[PDB]
Amino acid sequence: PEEIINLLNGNNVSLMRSNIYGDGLKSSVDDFYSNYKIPYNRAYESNDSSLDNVNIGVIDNIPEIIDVNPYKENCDKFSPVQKITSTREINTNIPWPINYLQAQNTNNEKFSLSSDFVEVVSSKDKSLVYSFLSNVMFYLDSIKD
Amino acid sequence: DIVLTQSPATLSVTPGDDVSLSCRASQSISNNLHWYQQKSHESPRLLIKYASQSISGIPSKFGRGSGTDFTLIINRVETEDFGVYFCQQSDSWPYTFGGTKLEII
Amino acid sequence: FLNNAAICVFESNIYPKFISFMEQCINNINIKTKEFIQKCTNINEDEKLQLINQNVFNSLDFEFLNIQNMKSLFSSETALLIKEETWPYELVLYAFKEP
Amino acid sequence: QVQLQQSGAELARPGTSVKLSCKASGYTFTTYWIQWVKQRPGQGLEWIGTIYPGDGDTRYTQKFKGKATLTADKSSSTAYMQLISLASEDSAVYYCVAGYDTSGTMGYWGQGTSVTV
Amino acid sequence: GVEKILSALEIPDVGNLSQVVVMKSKNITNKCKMNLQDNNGNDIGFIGFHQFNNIAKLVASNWYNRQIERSSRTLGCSWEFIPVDDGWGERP
Amino acid sequence: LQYDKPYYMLNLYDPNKYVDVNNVGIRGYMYLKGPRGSVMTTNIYLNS
Amino acid sequence: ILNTSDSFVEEFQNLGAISLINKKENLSMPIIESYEIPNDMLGLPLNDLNEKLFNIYSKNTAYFKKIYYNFLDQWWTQYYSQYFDLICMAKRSVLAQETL
Amino acid sequence: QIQLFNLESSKIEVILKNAIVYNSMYENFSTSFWIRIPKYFNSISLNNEYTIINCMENNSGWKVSLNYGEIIWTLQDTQEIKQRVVFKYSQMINISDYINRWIFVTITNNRLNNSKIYINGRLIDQKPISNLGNIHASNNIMFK
Ligand SMILES: [Mg+2]
Repeated sequence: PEEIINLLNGNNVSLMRSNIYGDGLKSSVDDFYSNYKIPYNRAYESNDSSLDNVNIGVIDNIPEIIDVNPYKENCDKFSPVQKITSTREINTNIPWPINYLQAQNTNNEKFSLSSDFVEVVSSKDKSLVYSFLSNVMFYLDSIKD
Repeated sequence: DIVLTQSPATLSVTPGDDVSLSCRASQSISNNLHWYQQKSHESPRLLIKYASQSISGIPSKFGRGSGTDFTLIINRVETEDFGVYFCQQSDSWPYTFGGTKLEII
Repeated sequence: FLNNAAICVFESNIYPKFISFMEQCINNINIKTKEFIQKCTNINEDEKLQLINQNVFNSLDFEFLNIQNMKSLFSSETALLIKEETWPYELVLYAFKEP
Repeated sequence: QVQLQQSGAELARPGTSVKLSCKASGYTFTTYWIQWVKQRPGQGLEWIGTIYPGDGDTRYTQKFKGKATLTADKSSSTAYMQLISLASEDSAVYYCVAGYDTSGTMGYWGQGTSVTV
Repeated sequence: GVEKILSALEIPDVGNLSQVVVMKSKNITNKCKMNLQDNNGNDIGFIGFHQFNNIAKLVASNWYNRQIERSSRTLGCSWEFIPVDDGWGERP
Repeated sequence: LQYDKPYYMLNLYDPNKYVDVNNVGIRGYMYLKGPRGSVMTTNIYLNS
Repeated sequence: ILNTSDSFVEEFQNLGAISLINKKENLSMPIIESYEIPNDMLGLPLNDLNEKLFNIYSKNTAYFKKIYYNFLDQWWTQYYSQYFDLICMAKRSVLAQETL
Repeated sequence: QIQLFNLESSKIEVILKNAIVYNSMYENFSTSFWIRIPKYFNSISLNNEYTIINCMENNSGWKVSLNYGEIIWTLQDTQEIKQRVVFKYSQMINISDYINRWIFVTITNNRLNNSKIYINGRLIDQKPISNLGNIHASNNIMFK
């Protein structure tokens, strides 16, 4: 993950830990927008058609290159690019959206729907899954007996 | 810079005759040329503004030319029309002049 | 819902600041243009007045907000394909006479 | 109506300096270029320079660069020309003028200042 | 082939060829459709285009008849008639 | 839309193509040819 | 998001759309080129001044369009990115509830 | 389909009934019409706003004006506080849906919230007119 949200409580104990993954692109803290000067000149004055000048017939009539006169040094040494993925670990007392999202997943075969996020994440079972399906829970309650 | 060649240097005119004063510009100045009359001990007076435009109550017998060739027509030279006539350009900043002397025969 | 919310944000939060920056710009441009036209030597005052009135910029010259273009931003090809593949039509019988 | 009044010192010694003035009235002093013309006694006109008092735009001829210095006071409707390092060639009648339709032309004339070095 | 390549023929030389066109106005009402029909009232198909090698030839195709109206696949047989106007006024 | 009126053609799938005729006759065909080109007056309009 | 109230809908109505995101203020004002007019036109005549003022006028309009596009790109990069994040997270929530 | 030229005799006047002329601060109202604006060819049309529909009386009322690629709606109260909304279409485009084509224009005016301009049934722009006072429209509507 790009960073990890640690949701704590008043007593500062980890209730839950959620993952947030980055795009993988390189980052720049330079803030391009603040330093960019909009050009006055040279750009003052784009159809959905670019390959019109490609004529398949004439291209198909060009014979293949047979007698190749090679250029000796035509390539470079291929340098692979490596990337170390850094992970931040940030704490919070107010749950993040990713916290509520993760609270809606359970690996438990037998679970129960609840509309109380704090009870779900602090469950002593822990078989409670956070859900906002109010009508579904109401109907499930109505037939509980 | 712009040079205004004016001809003739001096002229003698019978009262009641047509005359032309030639003002030649070394560069094209469109109509940005202006004609002035200066009498004895007096400051010059604007005759016709631009190539051909009437000014206040100046005699209605002036104004002609464009480009590099300009001419000051005078339809009926009278006795008071003696004096030095100048043309000036307002196109380039040099702001040059010329000179001609209208005398009466 | 969230696309409309983002466009509402552009209308309510970004466009006003763009407008303020633009009037700040056009005031300077108008002042410079008026002073330059008054500086002109080879025209009279009537020409100065009409030329100033000719090349003034008002708030309408930069009111580019087009909400329909904003909405059509998300009208991508893929959205069209999804719409035509998920419309409720389960059977549409057609019949005609070929030669 | 428009009127231009010039004073000048009108008498000076070679090597000294002098400052001619030109008061304008009847129009908006900051909307017309004001130019100065030198006329030696009996000779023709000789353009010196022009000032725009709206923002103090000077433009001179190459012959009167260091000789003439043109200034203008916005608050007093006065245009000044300063002639320094006076020689015998500067003894002439000096006019301060401004046009009425084409700002470059001379339409309305000042009374002139006759200086003698 | 279902794609019938259209051609421009001499007026006295048409004979018994398929020429009867049924016009359709689809929404302004700029969108125009042209269903071709022979002299027996049968459908030849809407008039659009089809790719033959490099050239996209004008074609009467009954495949358009198999497509629901307003579907994207019907945009190939949709046409716009442009007459000379004094509001546009370029050189004809 | 009127009868007996000449109309240049536009195809809504490829607006940048115009109808052209390769050859007159039964052996000929008509096809969409591009580009249309641009008509312009500077600082006023630049259209297809 | 805006869950502190008893009803999210009324809170959204009250606080506007901007309240849905965390980074409210991200806009950077682009730097302008200070406006100048060329000095060779002071002595130009009437007709030959007007049609080049026309070119400068069209230039200024194009510059205005460019500034508007700068603001649009800022909106898409800084603001709509968070809203698309919200779109994807809400869709994942829908999928999780459907799985339940 | 009515054609109006730039001539004084090419004009249409509507004398409204005294009970339908607008004089209020709260009454919302709307307008709609199909307009075909030819392409602009001359540079004299650049920055030249000209009114086509006029319902102004002593600088109070509403007007529909045109400019280079601009359809302008102008509201103005009796206090000379005025608000303008615009629809802008560019002439620098391959194929335009507005140049010399019939356009369905609709302007709605809510005296409490906004004045909105729609083109071809789609919302295009809006401006807050809630800061406008009393508006006294014209006894007649002028098309010229
Ligand atoms: Mg095909």
